[PDB]
Amino acid sequence: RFIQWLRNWASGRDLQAKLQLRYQEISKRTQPPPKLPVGPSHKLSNNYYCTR
Amino acid sequence: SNLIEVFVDGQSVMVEPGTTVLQACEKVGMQIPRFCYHERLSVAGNCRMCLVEIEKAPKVVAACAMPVMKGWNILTNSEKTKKAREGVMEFLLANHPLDCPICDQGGECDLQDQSMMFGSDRSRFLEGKRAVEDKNIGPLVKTIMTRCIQCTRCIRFASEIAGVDDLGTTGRGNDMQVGTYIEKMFMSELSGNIIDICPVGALTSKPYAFTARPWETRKTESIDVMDAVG
Ligand code: SF4
Ligand code: SF4
Ligand code: FES
Repeated sequence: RFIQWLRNWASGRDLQAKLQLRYQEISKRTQPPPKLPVGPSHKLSNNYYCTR
Repeated sequence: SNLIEVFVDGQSVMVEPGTTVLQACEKVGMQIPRFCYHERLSVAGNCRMCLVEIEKAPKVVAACAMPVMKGWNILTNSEKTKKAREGVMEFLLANHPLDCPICDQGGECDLQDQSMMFGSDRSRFLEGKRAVEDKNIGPLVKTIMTRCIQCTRCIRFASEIAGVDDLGTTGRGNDMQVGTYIEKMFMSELSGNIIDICPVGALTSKPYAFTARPWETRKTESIDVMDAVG
């Protein structure tokens, strides 16, 4: 349209990096339930005080 | 004269010939952990928390009830003593329920000021936790006998200073209990003065019961006047 290219003659032409993320391709939600790994020598039979 | 220089962590001190390892190590400004011991009581040893690794010996002894021979090296911090003070105070922290939101000695119990400094980090038990029942004795001693780590400290007090022969030990092995077999009340002089001696919060005060936690008070010393002895 004719109001479009006047934005494209002024200050270059971007058309994609809008100042809103309000449109699509903003991350909406995330589904899965989380579970945390328990790693750093939390286990037994060697993990043992007076060493740490 | 009448002394032995014992190198407590390699440092000389002269005690009487016939004192204890506990009083020797407490003389040089140290604390070994104390459960089955009291100065104002007799001496037993059935908690087995004080365990020091004596030098020139493969074994470990307990500092409560043994004399001191010719001058040893009482090796307090070792790489084996900390394999013992961690060791004993992992068992007795298992067969015990999850109180202290509601345990009324919740700011001063000796499973709570030993367990940060000494001892382990996590648990591996991982199910169990026997649960005995309680009773009532008098209208002064709020009574949860579940916690009751059986340090035999209230028990000897009946044979000690308060001469009322009332309490005993009922049971065998894992299952023993402390309270009176029959439902006889226990009240005389000094009868409310056991709830200081019980080193965990298994015994507490009946009127004081649910009021406030002990980190909010302001301790100011004074004298009571209700008797002539002060
Ligand atoms: S009242 Fe509990 S802590 Fe005190 S001596 Fe008896 S069993 Fe041990
Ligand atoms: S008496 Fe000791 S073990 Fe029992 S709830 Fe209080 S701190 Fe925990
Ligand atoms: S502290 Fe009483 S026996 Fe070790």
